[PDB]
Amino acid sequence: SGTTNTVAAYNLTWKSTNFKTILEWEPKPVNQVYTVQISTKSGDWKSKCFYTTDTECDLTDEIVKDVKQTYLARVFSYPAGNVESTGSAGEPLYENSPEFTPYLETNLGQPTIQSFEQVGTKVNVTVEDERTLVRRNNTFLSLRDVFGKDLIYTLYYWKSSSSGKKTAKTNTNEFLIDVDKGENYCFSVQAVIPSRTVNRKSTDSPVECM
Amino acid sequence: ANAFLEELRPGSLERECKEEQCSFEEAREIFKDAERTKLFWISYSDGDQCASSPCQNGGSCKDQLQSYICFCLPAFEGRNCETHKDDQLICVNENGGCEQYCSDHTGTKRSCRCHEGYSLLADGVSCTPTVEYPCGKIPILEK
Amino acid sequence: IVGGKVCPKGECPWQVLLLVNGAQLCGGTLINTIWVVSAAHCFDKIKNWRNLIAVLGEHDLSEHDGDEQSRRVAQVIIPSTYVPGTTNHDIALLRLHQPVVLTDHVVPLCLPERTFSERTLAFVRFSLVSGWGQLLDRGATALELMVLNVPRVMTQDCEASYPGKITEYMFCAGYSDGSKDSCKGDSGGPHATHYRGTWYLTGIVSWGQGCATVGHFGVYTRVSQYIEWLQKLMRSEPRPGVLLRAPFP
Ligand SMILES: *C[C@@](*)(O)[C@H](CCCNC(N)=[NH2+])NC(=O)[C@H](Cc1ccccc1)NC(=O)[C@@H](Cc1ccccc1)NC(C)=O
Ligand SMILES: *[C@@H]1O[C@H](CO)[C@@H](O)[C@H](O[C@H]2OC[C@@H](O)[C@H](O[C@H]3OC[C@@H](O)[C@H](O)[C@H]3O)[C@H]2O)[C@H]1O
Ligand SMILES: *[C@@H]1O[C@@H](C)[C@@H](O)[C@@H](O)[C@@H]1O
Ligand SMILES: C[N+](C)(C)C
Ligand SMILES: C[N+](C)(C)C
Ligand SMILES: C[N+](C)(C)C
Ligand SMILES: C[N+](C)(C)C
Ligand SMILES: C[N+](C)(C)C
Ligand SMILES: C[N+](C)(C)C
Ligand SMILES: C[N+](C)(C)C
Ligand SMILES: C[N+](C)(C)C
Ligand SMILES: C[N+](C)(C)C
Ligand SMILES: C[N+](C)(C)C
Ligand SMILES: [Ca+2]
Ligand SMILES: [Ca+2]
Ligand SMILES: [Ca+2]
Ligand SMILES: [Ca+2]
Ligand SMILES: [Ca+2]
Ligand SMILES: [Ca+2]
Ligand SMILES: [Ca+2]
Ligand SMILES: [Ca+2]
Ligand SMILES: [Ca+2]
Repeated sequence: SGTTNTVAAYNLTWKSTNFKTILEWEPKPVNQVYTVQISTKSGDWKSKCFYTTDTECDLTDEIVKDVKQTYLARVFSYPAGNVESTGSAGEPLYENSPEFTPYLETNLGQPTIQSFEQVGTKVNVTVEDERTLVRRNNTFLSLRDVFGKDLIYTLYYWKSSSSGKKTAKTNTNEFLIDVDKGENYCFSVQAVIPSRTVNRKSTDSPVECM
Repeated sequence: ANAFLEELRPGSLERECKEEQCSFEEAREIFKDAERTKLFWISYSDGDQCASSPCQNGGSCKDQLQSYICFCLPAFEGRNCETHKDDQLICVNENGGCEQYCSDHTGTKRSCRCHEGYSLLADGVSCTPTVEYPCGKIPILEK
Repeated sequence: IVGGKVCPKGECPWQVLLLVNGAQLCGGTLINTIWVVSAAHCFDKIKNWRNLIAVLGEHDLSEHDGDEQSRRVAQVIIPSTYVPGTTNHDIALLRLHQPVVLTDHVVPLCLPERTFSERTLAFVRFSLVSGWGQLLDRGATALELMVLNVPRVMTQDCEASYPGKITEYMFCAGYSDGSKDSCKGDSGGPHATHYRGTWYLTGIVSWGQGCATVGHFGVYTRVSQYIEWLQKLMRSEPRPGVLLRAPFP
């Protein structure tokens, strides 16, 4: 393609965790640079990542304006060092991304067990309610703030002295479980949005033990 | 970690993996079960990808599995908070902030301009009519 | 217009109605007191040039309410590259015989700078299209001016609707899901785009396969390609003749 002045991007991919949302694509800049646009399905197109050699574009600040909207992005190619040479109609070559709905598709980050507290045969296990990239006024909202009742946590726990695994689930960030006295237990959790069809679960948290 | 004679002692997660760095084998001696050990190890051995301080411009780094996330201050964006929101004041970026027309210039800030029948305000970006019926306004609604 | 609503009187104040021998022909767009932009194809079959009239301030074709201003069209200027019966270069610049009076009901639409149009107006998703043309493909024309908001697509995304048929002098807008479109008799009317409080001319109703057909879009003359051509003509010393071909570019 030594007679073409640009080639269209491809393999456009949404990388999104806790609403930090970056579009990635191919190819590495080869005699060309890129600009991205993003819109909601019925909204205006906004340009981002102007005339960049990057093969990524952070779109977090746009998608957190309404995490329940469905966003479309596209990546334009421009001849390097000659970025206004976009053909007779003013339309550079581009490719379209998949649609992306942040609320339904952003990955849940790996959780952290904040604490556990035992009194006799009962233990509280508390999960950290960590921050997302969604802003409200001047503040970052937590996972619970964003998802409300749609978010649950699951606990995987075991006694070191036994081969079985036990599970529990909570609608909050806290579990109250029964344990045998004199046994050391270990714990891991996962964040889950049961109503999702894809990316329903986070990875397991680090393991914490009595 | 292993020092002479320590391994005569029962394993201890606190002593060996929290107060010290433990190898896979040392963790294995604590948890016994292969799958339990792996579940511990995938996080314990991952490393802190924030250790390289990847978040710029006063951002805050949150470690993940084999990755991190940067929380940026309000004027910044980017994977690493490397982008300042008003660092490409060019006509293709939201019209340069101009209400009507925009021109990029070599070696000067962009300028905003207005259509015939309008004049540019002191703010350097906004336009106001200089005639009774300027183009592109709907007088029956703006009365 | 298919699937639109009545444009309340005065809310589309740059709309022009063209009549030949008192009969409805096409729309147009007022861009100042003497000049109207329309579609070249509106003139392909005219023989009675002296009876070509432009009406400003029109709304309801069944009654004269007094806000209408009627003008003989003194000259129709088309691109030298336009060929009757073919889609490309579907634009005309009309000189009225006497200026209209700007009023609450008669206002010009802004002719944007080309750069602004390509860089900014082209990325406003929706724009208004208006006219007295057919309410359904092959159906009846409208007695009250109709208006519809249509979303724009870039030509790469329209290519499959009209393979090899969308030139750089055209663009697509409308709904591939069907049911809303401009239609026959709306030609020459404005595709008008709002930006930060002001309306600009971005397209001219031109052609389509049927109207409001699934899988297709309306096709509009891409006005950004003609800004300089129109501006030069409006400054030019008038030449004789009712129909004038002027070099393009
Ligand atoms: C003249 C205008 O009033 C009118 C506008 C139609 C807008 N349609 C839409 N779906 N938004 N334009 C025409 O009728 C146009 C005239 C024409 C232009 C170029 C060459 C020949 C004729 N004709 C059509 O739109 C017409 C014919 C057509 C079909 C395919 C491709 C080009 C032209 N369409 C018909 C019949 O469906
Ligand atoms: C240490 O700092 C340097 C910059 O000086 C970063 O490049 C390092 O981060 C890089 O290497 C480790 C990867 O984990 C990381 O990429 C992951 O995390 C960030 C996500 O945006 C990305 O999708 C994911 O692959 C990479 O950026 C940093 O550790
Ligand atoms: C982490 O978060 C960012 C946004 C800044 O507020 C930092 O000061 C903080 O440590
Ligand atoms: C960790 N917590 C006990 C404060 C809830
Ligand atoms: C969407 N939410 C209200 C459940 C948080
Ligand atoms: C506090 N709770 C764990 C009982 C919900
Ligand atoms: C902090 N952590 C997500 C790595 C557990
Ligand atoms: C021409 N008109 C009398 C019908 C209004
Ligand atoms: C014919 N008239 C509408 C100009 C009065
Ligand atoms: C329409 N007009 C000829 C009366 C001006
Ligand atoms: C981003 N774009 C205006 C160059 C298309
Ligand atoms: C008019 N609109 C609802 C299509 C935006
Ligand atoms: C889905 N459809 C556009 C083919 C109707
Ligand atoms: Ca040790
Ligand atoms: Ca040891
Ligand atoms: Ca040991
Ligand atoms: Ca020690
Ligand atoms: Ca200790
Ligand atoms: Ca050992
Ligand atoms: Ca051993
Ligand atoms: Ca890590
Ligand atoms: Ca009337």
